Amino acid sequence: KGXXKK
Amino acid sequence: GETTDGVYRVMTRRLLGSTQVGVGVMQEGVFHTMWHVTKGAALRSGEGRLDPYWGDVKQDLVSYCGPWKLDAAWDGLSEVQLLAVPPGERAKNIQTLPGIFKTKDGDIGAVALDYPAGTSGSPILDKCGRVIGLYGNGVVIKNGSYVSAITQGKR
Amino acid sequence: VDMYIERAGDITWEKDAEVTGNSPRLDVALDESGDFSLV
Repeated sequence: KGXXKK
Repeated sequence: GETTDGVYRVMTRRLLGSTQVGVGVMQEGVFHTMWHVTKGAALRSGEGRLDPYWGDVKQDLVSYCGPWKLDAAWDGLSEVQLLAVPPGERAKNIQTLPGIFKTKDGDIGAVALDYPAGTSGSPILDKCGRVIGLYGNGVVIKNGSYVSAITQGKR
Repeated sequence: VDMYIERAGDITWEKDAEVTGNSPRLDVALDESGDFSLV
């Protein structure tokens, strides 16, 4: 992922 | 004209260049993306403006210009394709057999494919090319690997 | 902020598609904020 789980 | 069927990048810019924050699907005059991509902000399409029409934070979905139109469902058995539109790269198809998210509200197909933040909203397809959901709301397992739900709305 | 859309492609299945990824069966919860987590 990578903006967290978004 | 400004709502022709297709897959689109969702971009932002101010007084400099542009950044890709997500992806979405134009179908039947309605633009479909994930809530976390736009937060319900209005979208420019050429010279026109698209305004949010429906959305839901819990589902992480939003539609513009009209109600959610995508209703195809993963059949639970067949391989699917992520039509990934990564920032800075051309659209590409990746075929996979989904796993599942087992939840108290039912089983949701889930694709173990890891693409950057701005790929959020890329469509996931069945073999007829129908959009069975959007990529980019997921989980991270113990080893850090990412799995996205196949997130579908209700028509 | 000018948030805008631009075409990226036609929506089609591609018979020449690379096949990849595993197929996990995960126990998952969804909260009211739209965040999934593992149970």
